[PDB]
Amino acid sequence: RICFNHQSSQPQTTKTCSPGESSCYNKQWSDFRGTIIERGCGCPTVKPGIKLSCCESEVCNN
Repeated sequence: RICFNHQSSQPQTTKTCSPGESSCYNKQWSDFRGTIIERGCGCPTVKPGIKLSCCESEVCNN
């Protein structure tokens, strides 16, 4: 599995996930700084007030 791992609108970067990892994630939240979009490997645990979208296909978390 290969996922995008860049933040919000910075230039696109990818990451090779560790063996057996099948998902990619896209997290989104706002803080005092702005609207943040985090991307990477896996499907992390759902935490209050943060939007989480998980997908299982190559570079699916744009």
